[PDB]
Parts: sequence; C-alpha cells; structure tokens
Amino acid sequence: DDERNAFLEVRAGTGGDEAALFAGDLFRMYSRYAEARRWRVEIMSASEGEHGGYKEIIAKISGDGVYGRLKFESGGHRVQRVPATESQGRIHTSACTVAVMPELPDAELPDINPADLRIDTFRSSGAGGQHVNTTDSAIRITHLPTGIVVECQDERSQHKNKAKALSVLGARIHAAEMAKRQQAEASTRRNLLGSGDRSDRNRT
Amino acid sequence: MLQPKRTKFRKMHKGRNRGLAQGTDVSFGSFGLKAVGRGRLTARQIEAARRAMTRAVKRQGKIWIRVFPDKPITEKPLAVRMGKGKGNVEYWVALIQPGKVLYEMDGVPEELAREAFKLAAAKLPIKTTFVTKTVM
Amino acid sequence: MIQEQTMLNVADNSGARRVMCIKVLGGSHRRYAGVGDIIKITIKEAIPRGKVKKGDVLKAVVVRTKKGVRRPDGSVIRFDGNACVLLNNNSEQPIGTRIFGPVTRELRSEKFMKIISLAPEVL
Amino acid sequence: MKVRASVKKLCRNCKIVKRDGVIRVICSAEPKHKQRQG
RNA sequence: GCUCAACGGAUAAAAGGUACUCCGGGGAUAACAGGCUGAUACCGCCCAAGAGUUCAUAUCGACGGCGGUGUUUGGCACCUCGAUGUCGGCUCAUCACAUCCUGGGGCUGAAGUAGGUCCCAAGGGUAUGGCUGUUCGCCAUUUAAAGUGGUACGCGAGCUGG
RNA sequence: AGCCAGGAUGUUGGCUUAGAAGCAGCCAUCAUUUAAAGAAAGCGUAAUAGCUCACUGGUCGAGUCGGCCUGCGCGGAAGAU
RNA sequence: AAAUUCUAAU
RNA sequence: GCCCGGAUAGCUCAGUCGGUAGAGCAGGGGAUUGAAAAUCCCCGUGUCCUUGGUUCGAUUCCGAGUCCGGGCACCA
Ligand SMILES: [Mg+2]
Ligand SMILES: [Mg+2]
Ligand SMILES: [Mg+2]
Ligand SMILES: [Mg+2]
Ligand SMILES: [Mg+2]
Ligand SMILES: [Mg+2]
Ligand SMILES: [Mg+2]
Ligand SMILES: [Mg+2]
Ligand SMILES: [Mg+2]
Ligand SMILES: [Mg+2]
Ligand SMILES: [Mg+2]
Ligand SMILES: [Mg+2]
Ligand SMILES: [Mg+2]
Ligand SMILES: [Mg+2]
Ligand SMILES: [Mg+2]
Ligand SMILES: [Mg+2]
Ligand SMILES: [Mg+2]
Ligand SMILES: [Mg+2]
Ligand SMILES: [Mg+2]
Ligand SMILES: [Mg+2]
Ligand SMILES: [Mg+2]
Ligand SMILES: [Mg+2]
Ligand SMILES: [Mg+2]
Ligand SMILES: [Mg+2]
Ligand SMILES: [Mg+2]
Ligand SMILES: [Mg+2]
Ligand SMILES: [Mg+2]
Ligand SMILES: [Mg+2]
Ligand SMILES: [Mg+2]
Ligand SMILES: [Mg+2]
Ligand SMILES: [Mg+2]
Ligand SMILES: [Mg+2]
Ligand SMILES: [Mg+2]
Ligand SMILES: [Mg+2]
Ligand SMILES: [Mg+2]
Ligand SMILES: [Mg+2]
Ligand SMILES: [Zn+2]
Repeated sequence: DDERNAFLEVRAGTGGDEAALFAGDLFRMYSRYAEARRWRVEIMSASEGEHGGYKEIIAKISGDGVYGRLKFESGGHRVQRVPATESQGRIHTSACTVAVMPELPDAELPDINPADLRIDTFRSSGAGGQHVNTTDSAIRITHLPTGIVVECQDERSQHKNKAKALSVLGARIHAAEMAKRQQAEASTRRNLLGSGDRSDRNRT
Repeated sequence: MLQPKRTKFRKMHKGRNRGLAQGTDVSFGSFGLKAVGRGRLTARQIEAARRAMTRAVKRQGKIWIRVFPDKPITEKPLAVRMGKGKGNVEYWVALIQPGKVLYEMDGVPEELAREAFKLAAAKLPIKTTFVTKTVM
Repeated sequence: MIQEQTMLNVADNSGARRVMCIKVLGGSHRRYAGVGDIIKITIKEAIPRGKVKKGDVLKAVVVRTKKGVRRPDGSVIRFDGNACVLLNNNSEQPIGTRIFGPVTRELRSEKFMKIISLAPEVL
Repeated sequence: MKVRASVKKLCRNCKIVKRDGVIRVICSAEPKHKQRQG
C-alpha cells in the first residue's frame, strides 16, 4: 500500500508572527512524536519567522509505516491563545497549514531508442558554392511516440549535425517530462494544503 | 567484461596470429569447449556466451573461463583522414588459435553440459567442439 | 463544366450567397462537374442570421450550368449562371427548405427527389 | 508457411520431406509447424 | 662576443588585403561527376532470455553472431585544370523489384466486415492546391493506389534563372 | 516399424494462493499389486474431467538401430540498355 | 551632534 | 573537433613556488532593548575537483579524466 517515508511541510497561515510561533510548536510536537517511534527526521529546508519559529519548515521523515500514520495531518490547524507578541491580554486566533506527502521513484529513462525515430537527410541552404548543392549535410529527427521534431544544419558535416540534433532531442524531451511532474506535484500540494484562513480547519 | 586492471602500455601493434595453441587439455573441469577455428574473441562475446551457459545449468556446478582479453584494439573516429596519429582504444580481444580450451564445467551431468555448450557456441564467431577429460 | 476556383450562386435558403468550388469528387484526375454532380465547396459570403457561417467546408450538388445539358434528341438547355444546393458532409441531405429557380430532369433520382419536389418548376 | 534458412522439427509429429529439390517440414497436428527452406 | 632554437646558420636591419586583379604552369594537387573500398547507410539471416492470462517463435526479439546491395556521409587521389557547365522547376522518358493498387496463395491470438505477417507476380495504373528558390517537410481536400531506386544522384548544342 | 490388448493402487498433500489434484510456479520423487506402468514426457480444465506416451503380453517374421572419421553435391543466394 | 520598526479578538 | 583559462569554508573570492591556507558575508554563545533590527565582546572553519605517477613528504610538480567559461570551425 502506502507505508513509506514522508515529506512533512508546515507553514504559517493567518496571524503572522504568532502563526510562525505556532508552526514552530506544532513542528516540535511532530518531531517528538517521531523521535519516540525510532524514526529519523531531517530538516530539508527552513525559512525562519523573525521572532520565533518558522515561516515555512519542510522536513523528511524516514521509517516504517510513516505515511500510514501521518497522512491525516494535512489541512489547517487553528490555535486560540494569548500570543507572546501582544502588549495587552487580548486572546487571538491564528492558523497554520500542514501537508504530508509520500516519496516516489524518479527514473528518467533516456528514450533515445532509435527503433522509434524517423530520420531525414537533405541539402542545406546558404552560401556554400558547388559543394553544398550536391550533398546531404542537413539532418532532421522526429520521435514518434511524442511527436517532438528537431532539425540541424549548422555545420558542414552530417555526422556532427546528427549528433548534436540527437542531443538536443534528448534534452528537450527530458524537459517536457520534468515540467509535467512538477505541475502534478504542485497541483497535489495545492489541493492538500488549502488556504489557511481560520475558517477551513481540521482541529482547534 | 574482463579487462586488465592496469597495463604497462596504452596501445599495441597489430601483429599476426599464426601457429597452434598451448593449453589444449581440460585441467579443472570435466568438460569444455575446444576451439577449432582461428580468430579473436571480444570481451563482449565472452560475457555473452558465459551468461547463456550459466542460465542453462540453473546455477549448478562450477564454470571456468580459460581465456582473457588482454589486447587493446584501437579505432579512428568517423569521417577523418590518415594519419595524424593513432586511434583510441575501444575494446579488448583475446587471440584464439586452433586447439585452445575456452571454458570448463564440472558438477553437472554429461548430457546437460552438451546442451549448455550448444547455446554458448551460438554467441561466438569461431567454430568450436566438445571435449572430455583424458587420463593421460 | 465546373472546376476548382469556380464561383457559384446558391439556390436555396440555407443562408449562403456565394460559394467557391474546391474539389470535384468522383474520381482521380477528374476535371469537370456537370448538372447532378456532387462537389466540395467553401462559403465565401453568407446572410448574418443563416444556417451556415462564412468559411465553412461542405458539399453541394450542381443544378444549373451556363454550359448547359444535352438531350437525347440533340437539343440543349442553357441558363445564365451556375447554381448549387448545399448538402451536408455525412447524410447528403439539403440544408435549406426552399428552392429558387428551375431545375432539370437529371435530378430525377432517389437521392435528389427532395429537390425535385420543392422546385418551382422542372425543365 | 514460414520460410527460413533453418528448418527444424518442433514437435513429435513433424517430418522432413524433400519435394522437388526443396527441404520442408510438415506435421499432422499443428498447422503452424509447416515450413520450407528459402 | 650569436634562443644565428627555421639549431649546415639568405640581410646588421621586415607585417597584412585583393570578390578590382594579372602572368607562367599542374589533373604532380582540392571542390562536381566516373573509378577502387564499404567504416557509415539500407536490406536479409543464425541463437533464443523473454513480453504476449497459460504458450520462445499468431505478432515482437534482450545479450551476442553471419552475409548482401552499391540510393547516403566518408577513405584514396587512378581520369579530366591548351575547360567533362554545377540545385530546383518544365517538356520527354527508360530500366530494376527490395510490390503502393489491381491479380494468386500459406499461417493467424483468422466467427462475419475489416486486418497482421510471409511467399508468387513488373501487364497496366500510380493526385490537385496553401507556405518556402527549395529537394525535404507540415497542412487542406480527394483516390483503387498517391511505391522504393538506377540512368553524369537521366534530361541547359531541349526551355528557365528563383 | 506395423497390427490386437493392457497400460494399475491412498496426493480431494500439506508446501503457495480464493482454485490448484502428474502436466502454473515453490519440495520430495517413496511404497504396493504385478508381465508391465512414470507419485508423470505430451495434448487438454477457472478448478475437475478427458485425450497420448513410455513400458508389458499375442501375430508377423528377417535383420535392424544411432554416433565417429572422410570424397562430391543441396538450400541459405535480390538491381537497374 | 546620533537613532528604523511594534500585524491580527476586547 | 582544435586552442586557452578556471575548480580553495555554507556563498562570492585572494594564496603558494614541495613541509605551514586566508578575507567579507553567513554560523554559535554572551552584552544593550519592554521587544526585533543596527551597534558591542568572545569563539570555530576546509581530505584545496577525480585519478595514476615521481618523491622522505604533493593543493603545489608531471601525465590522463569530468564539469564550467571564452576564441576558432574557412575556399569551394
Ligand atoms: Mg563564402
Ligand atoms: Mg477561415
Ligand atoms: Mg510444384
Ligand atoms: Mg632556415
Ligand atoms: Mg637546416
Ligand atoms: Mg569596390
Ligand atoms: Mg598558363
Ligand atoms: Mg607534392
Ligand atoms: Mg600541394
Ligand atoms: Mg571524387
Ligand atoms: Mg572520368
Ligand atoms: Mg512467459
Ligand atoms: Mg555510384
Ligand atoms: Mg561514393
Ligand atoms: Mg591523380
Ligand atoms: Mg601515390
Ligand atoms: Mg582536356
Ligand atoms: Mg578540371
Ligand atoms: Mg581539348
Ligand atoms: Mg569543349
Ligand atoms: Mg520478391
Ligand atoms: Mg506492370
Ligand atoms: Mg499478356
Ligand atoms: Mg514562393
Ligand atoms: Mg524513375
Ligand atoms: Mg547516385
Ligand atoms: Mg542531374
Ligand atoms: Mg532523378
Ligand atoms: Mg546536354
Ligand atoms: Mg538551342
Ligand atoms: Mg540571381
Ligand atoms: Mg533576372
Ligand atoms: Mg554452398
Ligand atoms: Mg519592517
Ligand atoms: Mg498596533
Ligand atoms: Mg548572536
Ligand atoms: Zn509439428
């Protein structure tokens, strides 16, 4: 199922500095719960909150059944209390936003397998006198599964053009998959996170 | 892929491949492939044949590789003219003369070694035969 | 005697005024289309609130030609313009519900009896 | 019919017959086993 | 007494452009085409881990191996420098088959209709337009189909000149 | 090689899984009656079934069955006046 | 003679 | 493809002339403030890109390699 390592992200919602203080307290709570489970917690990244805790702390928790237990902590958490950054004794309400993610294999297969490539060789255009006319010094490669087309005619050698055009094809087919993965994870984070505004919450 | 860990010299002449072979007997196992033709074995061919013969005996018994590819073969890049130096090392080969034993195998039935020595020879460019131990 | 690039009028109330022939269907290397032949057209202008929009790609049937038709006794019938009735790509059925001007006897087939019925007169 | 440079027996019903200077394989059980050398 | 190191040392003393060019020679030496070769290119075949619900071979074929052709890019520098006019388009073609359609068959994971793949077969046929000088390619709409190559990558004492 | 006959007994096994029973894949591969018969080589079920082979008896009845070394041939083998 | 700031529930 | 330059602390960067590595920012503790910053005091830095070799000893010297930056790739 899903009993793997997790990424725990918690950031400040409404409140400002007090939200940062509560984020620090909440992260400390989770760190203590993890250390009393024989789990390892590592700070992948930190953005501190001026007075107290963190504007945004993201950590990676490694262990057994981590995601099976921590996957219900997503959403918003509300805190009502007398803040430390308050001259008077006024009670204030603030919120923090928590997301929990799994980890996935990230293989990047260079599908440069030539069994699914269409290659065309043809003449080039420009100033070349009598040699350029009677020679196939321009290359074009199309990758059939994805429909990505790249052509090269910059040099006088067919071999050089083929090599660098193939390299460009590989790079610009890898980018088109990295972007898709990035937008998928960003969307998932967006609908898991919510918008910390002390009205959408899971616990008070 | 077998290859010397370190070598005194980077490149080497071409030479010739005349004469018969020393090491025409089986010394460790009970069966082996003896080479009949003359040529070269690349390290890619030795590993390709060893995997086919290994998979056929179901990881039973012992297998000896009795040749080593310790000769560097150079090759010029593409679409260049002559001369201007010597090419770069690309692969390693082992010269084969008529008579060498290429592999050994022990711990398996006599009829099973033939089957595994049949799939192994199919990956090699040199005609081979099957031999057994001799008392003297 | 209709080729590609030929402009034709329209002889129904489908909302088009001038259409331009872009293909003569029926065979390879086919040259002309006479009365009773299906062609491929594009709309060049249309009524503001018609059934069809300018730039559409449809089919049509030729019902009047300047070159005319010839009859088995040697006689001919000629008009003063080329006209067509708009059909749809799939069902081969007329789009409008009215026909303007006369038609001819070469439409007396089961495919175009919907046009023969609606026409003011048949020549 | 499968045309290949190496015809071989694939089951126990396959037979080797040389007809008109051509070597071919036929078996009475599996029609997929018939083949000729070419 | 010389890094006269271009080391048998030209003067004590010295850099470039020519598409505005010019003379004497060379196929002793390059760019086009021919030639030898076939690394590269394209097409076949051998073995069979395997995928295919099960099942190596209905359809594919990992690791390796063996050949054919002379369409590509090359290697060589054998012919031509007292001259063999070089891309594409037009008109006109002719041959090979490694067959796009039509024709005859075997297997199928072939109910039918439609297909996949492999044999035999060269008689005939085998698009019009938009963009670009374009070969190539993308797109729109047709067709039974819009084949792959050789011929100085056919064809300027047959046309053009982008 | 044909031609008749047989070609048996507790594994509805735990071992895996819903179901795996000789023939899906993990182990073992004993014993009995017998002239023979494998606790399964093949075809065949979701799982059973069902269908062959080995092996063993009768007629026939003279030869028959596969490796090794060698000579010459066969296929693999498609291009352009 | 120098010197910035104090979110959001009274 | 050819030639040239560079790789040193968490980040930008100086330095050897074979025995020994620094600066600014950042980092940790403490002062001042009702509190945060600015200001003050005290304290730590790193297998000098990878590899093989010569050396008693290599960041340094000599061959290979990777990555990064620049110049060149012309006559047909
Ligand atoms: Mg120029
Ligand atoms: Mg339009
Ligand atoms: Mg016949
Ligand atoms: Mg000199
Ligand atoms: Mg000299
Ligand atoms: Mg001028
Ligand atoms: Mg002269
Ligand atoms: Mg010379
Ligand atoms: Mg010279
Ligand atoms: Mg030449
Ligand atoms: Mg010549
Ligand atoms: Mg399988
Ligand atoms: Mg040629
Ligand atoms: Mg050539
Ligand atoms: Mg010459
Ligand atoms: Mg010479
Ligand atoms: Mg001459
Ligand atoms: Mg010349
Ligand atoms: Mg002359
Ligand atoms: Mg002349
Ligand atoms: Mg053929
Ligand atoms: Mg024909
Ligand atoms: Mg005839
Ligand atoms: Mg144009
Ligand atoms: Mg032709
Ligand atoms: Mg050619
Ligand atoms: Mg030409
Ligand atoms: Mg041509
Ligand atoms: Mg001429
Ligand atoms: Mg003339
Ligand atoms: Mg001009
Ligand atoms: Mg002009
Ligand atoms: Mg032969
Ligand atoms: Mg501020
Ligand atoms: Mg305030
Ligand atoms: Mg401090
Ligand atoms: Zn068979």
